[PDB]
Amino acid sequence: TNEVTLLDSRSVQGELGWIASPLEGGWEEVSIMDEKNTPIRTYQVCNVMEPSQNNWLRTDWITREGAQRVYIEIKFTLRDCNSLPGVMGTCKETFNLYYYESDNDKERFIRENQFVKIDTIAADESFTQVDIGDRIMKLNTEIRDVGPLSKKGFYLAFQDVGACIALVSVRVFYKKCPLTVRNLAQFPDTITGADTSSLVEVRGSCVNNSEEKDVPKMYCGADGEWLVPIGNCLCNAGHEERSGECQACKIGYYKALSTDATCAKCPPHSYSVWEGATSCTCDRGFFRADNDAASMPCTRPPSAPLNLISNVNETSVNLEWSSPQNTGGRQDISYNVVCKKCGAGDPSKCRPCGSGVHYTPQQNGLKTTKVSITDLLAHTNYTFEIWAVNGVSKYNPNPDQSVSVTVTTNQAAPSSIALVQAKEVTRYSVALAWLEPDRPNGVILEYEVKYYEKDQNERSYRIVRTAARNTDIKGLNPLTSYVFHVRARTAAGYGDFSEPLEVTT
Amino acid sequence: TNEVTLLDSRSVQGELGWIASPLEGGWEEVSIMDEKNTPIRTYQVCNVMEPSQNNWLRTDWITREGAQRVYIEIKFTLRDCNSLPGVMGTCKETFNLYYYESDNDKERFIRENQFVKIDTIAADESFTQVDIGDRIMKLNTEIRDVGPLSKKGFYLAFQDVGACIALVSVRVFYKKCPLTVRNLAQFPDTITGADTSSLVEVRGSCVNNSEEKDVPKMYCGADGEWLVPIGNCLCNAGHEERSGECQACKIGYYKALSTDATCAKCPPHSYSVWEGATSCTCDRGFFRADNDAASMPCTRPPSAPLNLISNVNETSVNLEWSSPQNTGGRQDISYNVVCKKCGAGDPSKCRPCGSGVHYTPQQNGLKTTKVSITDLLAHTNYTFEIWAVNGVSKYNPNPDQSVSVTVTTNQAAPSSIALVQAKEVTRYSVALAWLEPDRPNGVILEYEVKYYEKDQNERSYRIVRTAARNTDIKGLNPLTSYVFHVRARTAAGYGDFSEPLEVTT
Amino acid sequence: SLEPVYWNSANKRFQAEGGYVLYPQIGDRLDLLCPRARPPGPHSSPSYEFYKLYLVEGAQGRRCEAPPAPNLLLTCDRPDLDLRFTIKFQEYSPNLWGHEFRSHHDYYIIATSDGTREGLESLQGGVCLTRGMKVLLRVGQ
Amino acid sequence: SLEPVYWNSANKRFQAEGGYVLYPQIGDRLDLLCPRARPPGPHSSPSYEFYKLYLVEGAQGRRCEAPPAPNLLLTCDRPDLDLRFTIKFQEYSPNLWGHEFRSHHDYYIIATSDGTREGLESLQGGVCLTRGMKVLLRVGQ
Repeated sequence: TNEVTLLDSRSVQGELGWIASPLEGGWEEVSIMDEKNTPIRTYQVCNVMEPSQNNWLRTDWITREGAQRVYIEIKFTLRDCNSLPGVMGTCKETFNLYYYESDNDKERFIRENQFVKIDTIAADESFTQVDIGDRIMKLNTEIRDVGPLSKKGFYLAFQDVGACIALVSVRVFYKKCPLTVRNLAQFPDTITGADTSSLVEVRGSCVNNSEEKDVPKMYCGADGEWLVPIGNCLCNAGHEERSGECQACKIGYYKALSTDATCAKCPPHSYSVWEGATSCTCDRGFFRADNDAASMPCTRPPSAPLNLISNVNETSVNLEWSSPQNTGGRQDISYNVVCKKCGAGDPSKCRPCGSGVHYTPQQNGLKTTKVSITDLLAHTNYTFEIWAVNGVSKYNPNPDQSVSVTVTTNQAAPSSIALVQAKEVTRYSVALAWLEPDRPNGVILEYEVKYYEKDQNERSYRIVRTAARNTDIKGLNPLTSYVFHVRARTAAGYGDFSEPLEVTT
Repeated sequence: TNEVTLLDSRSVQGELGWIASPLEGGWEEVSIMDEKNTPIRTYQVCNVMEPSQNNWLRTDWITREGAQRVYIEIKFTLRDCNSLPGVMGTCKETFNLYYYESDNDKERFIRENQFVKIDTIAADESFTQVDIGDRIMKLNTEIRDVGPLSKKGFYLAFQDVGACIALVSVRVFYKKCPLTVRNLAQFPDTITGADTSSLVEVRGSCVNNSEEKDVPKMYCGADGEWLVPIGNCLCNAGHEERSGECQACKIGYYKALSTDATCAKCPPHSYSVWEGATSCTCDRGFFRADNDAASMPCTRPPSAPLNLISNVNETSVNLEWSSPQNTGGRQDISYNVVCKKCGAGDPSKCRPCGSGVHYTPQQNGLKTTKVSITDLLAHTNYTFEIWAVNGVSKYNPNPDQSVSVTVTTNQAAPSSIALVQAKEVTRYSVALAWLEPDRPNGVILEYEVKYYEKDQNERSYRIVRTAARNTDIKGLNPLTSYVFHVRARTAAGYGDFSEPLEVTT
Repeated sequence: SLEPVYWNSANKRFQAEGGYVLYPQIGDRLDLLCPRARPPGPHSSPSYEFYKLYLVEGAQGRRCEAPPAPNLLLTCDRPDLDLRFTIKFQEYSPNLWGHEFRSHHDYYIIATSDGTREGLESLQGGVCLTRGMKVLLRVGQ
Repeated sequence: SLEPVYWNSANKRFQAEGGYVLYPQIGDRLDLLCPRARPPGPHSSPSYEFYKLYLVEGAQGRRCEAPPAPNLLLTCDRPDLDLRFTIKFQEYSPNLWGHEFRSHHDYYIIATSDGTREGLESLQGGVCLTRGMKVLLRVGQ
């Protein structure tokens, strides 16, 4: 069922009306009831007692339909000649099959010498009695082929030389490679090659919703089927693998690049797009970077570092801060320092830093958490806004808040605490009380306390930051003498060590 | 000639001695002189007048040699029965071909029902007269195949049913795909598949002097030949394309990477290596860089820039130089500035610049031809060695010479020339004479002269550098008034403009 | 020679004296036709008459009675199409049953259907009796 | 029946009275052998004797004389190998020349070589005369 009929004598319901030499007394046309219980048109001859038989039968012109190799199926029966009255001898058990290529579709006469012999066809089996009821499959079936054919069409001829023979059906056909979709590429119906040692190169076009990555090709063999598939057509961006054509990604699925893998679900914090989307769009408040990959989720905007430590010099100012609380989901974290000059004067409104402010580490977008500003005018009050910048923050709206600190230029550093005192003394905790230093030289913001064990090797100093003038120690072993040192910290500068208080647990 | 014989009755010189039923009066063995004028062993039977013929002939056991599909070539002739005395009727023109698979190589008897019918074979042509002299090719040739075969070997049998027939030769063979080298990969001899619709996947190993880039494979068809070649084996580094195996590069040829292109000749200034070299080695005085490609020639070392212009300030010094004379063949040209402090004091020996000398453009390896050195101590004499560095210069030995200039810190720059004078006045040339400036402040190295036309729009200043105190103008139009300005140039600094001398041609 | 046998009531060669007797020669052809009778041309009848024609032993032919598993020659199913069947009085045939024509014997081509779609499979004298639709065949010695 | 004809001097059936006459029956086979005579087994001769055997018209057979383009049956080239040739007195044969055996006619299998490699192509009585190496064949009526 993979072969196109160029002629089937069984399809003719009126008459074949093929030309025959002689026209009477040789091949003759008669109907039969066939295997399928259907009346068909047949040709027969049985001049077994007559010598020197040369009975020619010739079909109408058959079009090739451009197929260079054509197959000829002949189903025939041979009546056993010794079943006929008088006929004593050896039976003729063969006939000869010929062909003639012609553009002319109305050849008038059988020109014997112009026909080319395909083969002598032999009856595998003969019969002596006609079949009455149900058709038993004892007919002979012989297939031959001819080609390469050059002309528009051709004639088949049969030569009988004295057999008792009936051609039950003649079927002329070509094979063919069927229309199949393999490796996500369409292949059309192609006819078989003229020679068995010759292969047909078949290159078919890919699906409309797919791009050709590798050149697709198939080899249509003589048997009527492809051999080795070479070159695969990968599905386009926003289309997955399917039985037929590349099916688009469903609502809530994306495909950025042409990959063999199926459509992946939208990343966290991303709005669902319509059927057949390239990338899942980000909802309000979230934005994706240009350099950042489509696989990465939408980011969140960064947070400003809550704590800010500031130390001042005669003309320069040093700033330090910790890592941000909410990263957002990006490794590229930068910091932008903005000069304001809003510290000078009581009102809120001020003039911007129009003058050339020089800061040695980086101007804008520093990766390090420490910066140093130089060439600042003395006796004038200043304020700096350390604004955290992410890779997405440019595409994202400007972050609501940025942690800033107001500083002074000419004003010094704070002095040391006159005396410290222990309030409560227990085996687990020791309370500490202290007053503010004699000379503040600025607004007090923090108090740092240091702890170090005596009678043993110098252990790493314990750091406890408290803005309040009172703090309590926690988790200490009994009978361990400890030295406590307090230090006042301001935005204006660095303080000095307090009174060394040696208290035994 | 691509097929292995499992049996040829023509090769037997004594006798075939095949078993026959009946052993006498049926098939019989006789010799003939064949087409090749060679005596061969044949089998024949001609019991055409006798009814109910059932004459069996059976070969000796034939080994498959493990080939599941085997081809059977029978060359035979049919004597026209009506050429025989008395025989009036229709001639038997066929015989039947059978086979029987067996592990047993000595089956005693012909067991008729155990044989399987391959086909009824028909005589395309018959003859009436024996050929006397030269053998005319009018024998019938019929080929059939059997398989897949399961057992060690098999028997062929022929059934005659009353023909006048001679089996001239019987040839049993299998096909095979020959040993061929295509796409620079070896393929071994492979047997044909058991079915016509089945292809054999053949994967052969590549040449010893070649690396497998793509997996090589061929498809051995039923006809005894490969179909589509897939995967090419590229020749190894230091081996070119050839008819057989990958031939190595000749004396004075190299191949760094596995490319389809042939061995290229050694690059300029490179020593010739032995047969089959990866890369042409560089001779004494020339060395190739690790990061640099094998295709690039061996480098020459760079040259130092002959001219050096130096201008001095109160504490800083500016340096400028031109492009090098001999490039060597590399685009990556850098300059290294070396501090010496050898200028201070009369003796040759000195102390190196141990102090932190700051130079704003680059420290070492500057691509620009202009550099500026700052923070140099006043009243102290200095000297800088501008050493040209190439990409190869590290691997290459240290270049013999580097152009250097000695400068002064506190000393002013040179003063201006008091007065200039014209010696000769002609329509083509005007000679110029001048004295050295009143205050030199260093050793005079060059004098720059500027020319500009009056009464017309300002033309580009003519530059003429002369170390001598005399110069002559060339190629000037008559009646053109010109203003001449001289400027004294030293390594210590930049000079001032001289007396404006307005001389008419 | 032998004329086409048209198989409908419109024939009337049936309602004839002796009763439609053909004497075919060895070598003669014969056609039995069931003409359209839909777009009604010549030779067709008032309306399409559904028949099955059997070749019968002559003894049974008289009795107007097909034997079991009869020798069905032609089946006029299709009122749309012209149907035909051709015999040649010869030893070869696309027939696979191995039937044979004794000489000096009588055979009948009979139709035992009443000529209706529902009476089609009838195997015992229908129109064969009714309209006398049978044909005797006496084949040359 | 018919015995193998060994073609060397060692035979001696040649040096016999009547002169080696066979009377083959229609249907009879016949073998002519040129036995090794290298590793010298039975039936072989003193040394290998190089012969060409022709089938001859009988008239020419007597005259010990092959005609031009003769009917060469067997050629004893090879002293290494046993050679043979078989006839069957029958209508079929792997022979393509269309020769025929009149009944009631005399045919001779003769060797006109002197039995030497250099005398091989001789077409006129050699050992046929010398050692009387011919065989008359009178084939059943």
